[PDB]
Amino acid sequence: VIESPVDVVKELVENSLDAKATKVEVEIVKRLIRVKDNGTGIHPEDVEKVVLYSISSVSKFKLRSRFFQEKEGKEIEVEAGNILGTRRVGMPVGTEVEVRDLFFNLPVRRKFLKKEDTERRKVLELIKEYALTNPEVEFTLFSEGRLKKSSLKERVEEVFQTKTEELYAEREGITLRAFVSRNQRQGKYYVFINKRPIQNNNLKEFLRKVFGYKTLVVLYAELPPFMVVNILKERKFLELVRELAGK
Ligand code: NA
Ligand code: NA
Repeated sequence: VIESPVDVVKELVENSLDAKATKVEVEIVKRLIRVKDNGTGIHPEDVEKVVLYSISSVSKFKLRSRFFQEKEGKEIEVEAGNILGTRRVGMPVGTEVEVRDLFFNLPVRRKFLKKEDTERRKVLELIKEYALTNPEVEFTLFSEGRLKKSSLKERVEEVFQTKTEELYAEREGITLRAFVSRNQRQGKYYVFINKRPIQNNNLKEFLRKVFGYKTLVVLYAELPPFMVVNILKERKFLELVRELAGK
């Protein structure tokens, strides 16, 4: 399930969000993964139990959590799934997790790990997907320096460092919004159907044709009862995408 550091930060950030956090701070060094949390935190009683929620606790793992109605907070150090110890720790309400030397104990899986720059790009892409999906949540990413963005509405412009034209179209159940910037050096086409990102190549080429190439297109779709690769009732969706590319 883990296989690489982007899957670690994915599990930890997903947990942070389920914990109702409005601020997520991710740090990587290429090896440390650290996810700091704004959320409800974990009862001291439950910290051991949740360390055996989080497995990926088998690589050199440390977690501290303070529950929002508790005043202390609790830290547990485990190594390759073996608890090394615990201590009570002063800290703000929330959760911090440090992963540190992923697959130190499993050399063959450690040798599956890519170049450090590749893993850095996978993490960066994941964090910007979470940001583009959650405008109301602050996100921060530390690689060596700082990546940083706050509560917003159009954070598309912050993420992609460009101004954008906003387009809106709605028909039957389908609601979709686009953010487009036409001068780009390279075209980049991002699609989110509901909150889930869609990597489909055919759809991206349809956006290349309908909004033109060498353009940034960020598409947000909302539909109620559909599948998710994913299927829907396609013709009306696609001619809606054409319709709002007609501004
Ligand atoms: Na958590
Ligand atoms: Na400890």
